[PDB]
Amino acid sequence: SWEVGCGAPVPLVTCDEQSPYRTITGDCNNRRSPALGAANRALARWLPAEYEDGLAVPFGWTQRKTRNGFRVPLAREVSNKIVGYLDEEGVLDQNRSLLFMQWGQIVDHDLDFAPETELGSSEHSKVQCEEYCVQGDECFPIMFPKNDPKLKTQGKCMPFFRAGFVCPTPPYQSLARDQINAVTSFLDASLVYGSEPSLASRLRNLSSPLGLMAVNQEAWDHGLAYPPFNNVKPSPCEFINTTAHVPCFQAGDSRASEQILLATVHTLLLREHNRLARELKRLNPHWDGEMLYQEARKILGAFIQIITFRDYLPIVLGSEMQKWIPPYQGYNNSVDPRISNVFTFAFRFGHMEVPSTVSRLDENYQPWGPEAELPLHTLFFNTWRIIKDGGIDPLVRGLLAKNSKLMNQNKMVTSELRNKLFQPTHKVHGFDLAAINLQRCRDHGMPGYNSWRGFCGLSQPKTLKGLQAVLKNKVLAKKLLDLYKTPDNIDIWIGGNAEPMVERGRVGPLLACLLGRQFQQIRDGDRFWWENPGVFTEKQRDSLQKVSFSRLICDNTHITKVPLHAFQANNYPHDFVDCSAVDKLDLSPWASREN
Ligand code: HEM
Ligand SMILES: *[C@@H]1O[C@H](CO)[C@@H](O[C@@H]2O[C@H](CO)[C@@H](O[C@@H]3O[C@H](CO)[C@@H](O)[C@H](O)[C@@H]3O)[C@H](O)[C@H]2NC(C)=O)[C@H](O)[C@H]1NC(C)=O
Ligand SMILES: *[C@@H]1O[C@H](CO)[C@@H](O[C@@H]2O[C@H](CO)[C@@H](O[C@H]3O[C@H](CO)[C@@H](O)[C@H](O)[C@@H]3O)[C@H](O)[C@H]2NC(C)=O)[C@H](O)[C@H]1NC(C)=O
Ligand SMILES: *[C@@H]1O[C@H](CO)[C@@H](O[C@@H]2O[C@H](CO)[C@@H](O[C@H]3O[C@H](CO)[C@@H](O)[C@H](O)[C@@H]3O)[C@H](O)[C@H]2NC(C)=O)[C@H](O)[C@H]1NC(C)=O
Ligand SMILES: *[C@@H]1O[C@H](CO)[C@@H](O[C@@H]2O[C@H](CO)[C@@H](O)[C@H](O)[C@H]2NC(C)=O)[C@H](O)[C@H]1NC(C)=O
Ligand SMILES: [C-]#N
Ligand SMILES: [Ca+2]
Repeated sequence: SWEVGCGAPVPLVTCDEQSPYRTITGDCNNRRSPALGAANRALARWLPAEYEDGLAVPFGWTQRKTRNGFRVPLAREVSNKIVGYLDEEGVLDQNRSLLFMQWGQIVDHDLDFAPETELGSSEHSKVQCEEYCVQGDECFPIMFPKNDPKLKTQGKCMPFFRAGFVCPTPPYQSLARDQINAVTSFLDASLVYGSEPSLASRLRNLSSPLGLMAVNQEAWDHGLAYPPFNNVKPSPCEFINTTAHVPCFQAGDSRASEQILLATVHTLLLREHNRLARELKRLNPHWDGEMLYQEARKILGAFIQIITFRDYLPIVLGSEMQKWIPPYQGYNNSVDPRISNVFTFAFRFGHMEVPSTVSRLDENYQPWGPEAELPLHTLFFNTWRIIKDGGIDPLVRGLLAKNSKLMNQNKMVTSELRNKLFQPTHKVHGFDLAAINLQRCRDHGMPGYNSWRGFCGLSQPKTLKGLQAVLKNKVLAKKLLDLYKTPDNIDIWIGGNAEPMVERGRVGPLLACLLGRQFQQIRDGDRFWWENPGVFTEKQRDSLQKVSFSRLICDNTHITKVPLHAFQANNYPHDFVDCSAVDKLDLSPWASREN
């Protein structure tokens, strides 16, 4: 190998060596190798990268270099033929709430973020990219196929910028391109607290010695807190309604305001820190602000870990759950906690669970107002609909009482995401999440379908007949092969999402393997995992074993009626109990007695 340690924005310091608290940047978790699982280091590679030139050029770039003897199909054309649909009826998951979709995004956001290439302050590369569709350095456009309706109304392409990478950001030399993971690999509530030391601090309320996160001073939700507004200008959130002037929320992760529902759960999570922190001060008046912030943070992260492994995954992974994530046996420091490149695509199965509309519901779970149900595309970077239109309570009720979208081979991604997506950089609601994903697999140098199937010890189909057998679907196998010419060339995101679901789960065998592996690792390789002896006392684990998203809603909103099991589909009122029937989190084991 080469350069066993390139170095970018990699920040400050070394290990306090005997500290009970995680670091913000994720350093110092693993003792032999401190930077393992830290922020803005390279995404790991479970398989060697596959570029057109085996270094950094994407497949599909040079529009005459094949991939295994054949041209790769335009990303947007796969989108038009495989991924799209029109009829929104019958599309809802009969046994998953909207919350199931939404939690996956929160988990995702905690684990991985590959930023796009900036170099774009007082610049005209973006011009050459947006206006003239010129493939360039970082400009890797998504061209419109023949007779694409967006040709007549939008342009010749969608702008798309290549991901950031390790050594510098001025590009082409020495090794194979690795993309950066700007967040911590551990499931450590980093989307709440930040992954960089500076932001983590701007996010804190340092005026009082109470250990609270900072809250919004312009606006309130019936006495309950909101995230502070980001004041960076211009703002995507101001743009979608300049008459309302409501900026984006400012949280631990940059993408917090990407859509009304994500911002909602971010608020919920911010409110829980503050609750915990003033609760921990009651039991322990002697504790200073740093200890409050820290002890709060630590419990919140365990909560994320608990909700995610106890309730989330067993219903994503299905019967494959035990195969890939067997019972915890303790911290193992040989295990690589880093997030792999292919995971950042494997976890995008969520994009196909996103439904076309969002609802607000009153205290009886009935439509809340004249426009209770809104098209999803009007809610990207939309914080005015929270601050200036009813608060989070109506949205939270929707999360519990509505269904997610079910992954359908004939109905893959809704048109709200497939044609009408909004991007912060640009001005139109005209982007394509499905095209963008496929273009990104290429950008990140993803190996193909069969190569990942092989990685997970699965049959590698070579012919139509064999692809039909894997996909249990003659027509999708045909459509897939007319475009790719061979299964070896099938991009991973779509390949893995076309497969039939595993019994009692929401992803197929390949994805269950890819997600299974990663989650198993981020668990076993985390020294601060909640079940690791010595991180929490027996009394604290026993008590944390009782948390549930249902209680989180009770203690942080004015929703008084919630389901016991929030992730599955629940009907009102049969399935909703009063908040008093929901176990509390008992904070007594945190009471620190002096002498
Ligand atoms: C309406 C809801 C959602 C919207 C509007 C949305 C939008 C987006 C956008 C614009 C990107 C950037 C893609 C790129 O430039 O490469 C993205 C990436 C991504 N999405 Fe989503 N998304 C949504 C829900 C979800 C859900 C529910 C999940 C998972 C369960 C998910 C998983 C991911 C992942 C893993 C990435 C890449 C993260 C990384 O860079 O490491 N998304 N999404
Ligand atoms: C941009 O945001 C503003 C909100 O700041 C939106 O204007 C709002 O429009 C609605 C009706 O179109 C107004 O509600 C009306 O009044 C009462 C509500 O108390 C209701 O009984 C009526 O039936 C009616 O719906 C709302 O007050 C108004 N807000 C203000 C203060 O102007 C506007 O819709 C947004 N525009 C865009 C471009 O989306
Ligand atoms: C909708 O999804 C629900 C969430 O998975 C699901 O509830 C699940 O029900 C099964 C019942 O078989 C439980 O599985 C366990 O059942 C017994 C224990 O009583 C054992 O013999 C089994 O080996 C197994 O461990 C799950 O615990 C339960 N899942 C959760 C997380 O609550 C519903 O069945 C689904 N509803 C419909 C109508 O399909
Ligand atoms: C940092 O923490 C501070 C202490 O908790 C907090 O100060 C508190 O702010 C609230 C609201 O600004 C004030 O309480 C009341 O103010 C008016 C009455 O003047 C009422 O209308 C409100 O409903 C509210 O109850 C408190 O006076 C104040 N507490 C203390 C001890 O000074 C800050 O808000 C926090 N700063 C940030 C940026 O989050
Ligand atoms: C920690 O996890 C590692 C990595 O999975 C395990 O190491 C295995 O150990 C065996 C010998 O006991 C080797 O043959 C393998 O190379 C390792 N497995 C693989 C495929 O990596 C180990 O089981 C774990 N250690 C403890 C103490 O639990
Ligand atoms: C994810 N967005
Ligand atoms: Ca994290």
